[PDB]
Amino acid sequence: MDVMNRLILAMDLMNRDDALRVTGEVREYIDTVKIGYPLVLSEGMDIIAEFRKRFGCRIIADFKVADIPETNEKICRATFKAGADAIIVHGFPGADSVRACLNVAEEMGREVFLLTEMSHPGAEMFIQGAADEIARMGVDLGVKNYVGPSTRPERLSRLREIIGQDSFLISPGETLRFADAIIVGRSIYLADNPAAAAAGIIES
Amino acid sequence: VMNRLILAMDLMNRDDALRVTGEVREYIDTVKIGYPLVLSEGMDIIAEFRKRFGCRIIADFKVADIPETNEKICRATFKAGADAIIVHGFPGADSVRACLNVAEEMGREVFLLTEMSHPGAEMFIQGAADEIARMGVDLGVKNYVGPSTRPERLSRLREIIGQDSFLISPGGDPGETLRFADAIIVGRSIYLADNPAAAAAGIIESIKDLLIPE
Ligand SMILES: Nc1ccn([C@@H]2O[C@H](COP(=O)(O)O)[C@@H](O)[C@H]2O)c(=O)n1
Ligand SMILES: Nc1ccn([C@@H]2O[C@H](COP(=O)(O)O)[C@@H](O)[C@H]2O)c(=O)n1
Repeated sequence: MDVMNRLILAMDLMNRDDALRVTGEVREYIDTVKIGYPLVLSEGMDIIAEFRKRFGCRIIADFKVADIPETNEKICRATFKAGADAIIVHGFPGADSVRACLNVAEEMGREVFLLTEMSHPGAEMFIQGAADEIARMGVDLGVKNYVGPSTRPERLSRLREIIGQDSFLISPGETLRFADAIIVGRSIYLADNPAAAAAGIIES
Repeated sequence: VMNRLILAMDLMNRDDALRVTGEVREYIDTVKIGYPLVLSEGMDIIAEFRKRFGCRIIADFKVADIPETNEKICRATFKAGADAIIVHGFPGADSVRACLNVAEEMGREVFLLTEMSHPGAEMFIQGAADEIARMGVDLGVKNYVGPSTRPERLSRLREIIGQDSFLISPGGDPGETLRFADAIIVGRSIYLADNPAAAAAGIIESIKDLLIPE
């Protein structure tokens, strides 16, 4: 439950070469990488084992699983079989959909992160209003890992009060007052010098 | 579209999926595929369905990310050959619009998922269903995918989206479903049948007897 330097690289690139280049350059500073469907749909799910075998990265699949229970189970099993250490799941489809993911994780010895809220434009339409109930639902389903919205620390304070001191929270300095790790993408992966960018961030 | 019947190819092994789809091709030309098959076999399987059978493919990916990422998922998906992609409306208007913009650029289609009917859907989705469908109408969404249960829910959805929108829904069927949906989605009853082709052929006959206007 410990992320190296409390810094997670959000690898949102879709090209294998740039993805691997950047990951290899920041491995002396970061050991946890979050990847999404753009990369895996473009390069194949086998890229996950590549990240792990090549660099020893812990991999969080940010797939925002949001289907019915039976399908969620299949997606999680396929993702864990490919090597993901954790998978991010939506809470809006309800408790049984989340439970299906948690069960595959228990069975396979992996982890599920519950997405409690989103902060992009439009998230205020339906997600914002359900966020507190979704976080509380997570606590009651035994969820121990949460992903918070890209927002000001004040709001993470509220989420932290709901999930408790023992849960693990990750979110896109002040943020680290409430989150266990911060997620950084572009400022690192588009940098001409990814290593220097990561090293600078860790300076805090 | 062909025969108002869409095949839900939910099997995870490449062999059976390709086999079954090929056997029913005479009656069905539109197939819906989800993440399990794609993540296990690769996105290349989409081009395979299209190149080999001339199938129209609907990627049931229920896209639910932020606008920028939704754009990339859609682009990756249409590039692989999908004719349309299913997108969640709960994340909001901007996330749905990002998908519509990529579909517009590439000449493809977006299907908005407005509600679900599985256990737990009542916690947050059910209460937002009508508002999400109306959001779709406001965004100019023209294709919708309905829930799997309760035809009383289809009549409501049809009422909100209007007669000019296209609606596909899982399954007194097929008659019951086609009273509101333009096409029915059928999976197990076809792909688990001993003679898939026979199952599809049968279903198509029933639909023929309905004499559905427009
Ligand atoms: N509006 C936004 C933008 C980005 N993010 C998250 O932050 C991560 C990294 O973002 P950056 O590339 O902008 O640093 C993304 O992968 C995404 O999960 C978010 O949660 N909301
Ligand atoms: N419980 C279920 C079962 C199936 N379905 C939908 O109906 C499609 C085909 O279902 P059948 O196999 O039951 O005909 C599935 O691919 C899925 O999208 C659902 O929404 N809820």
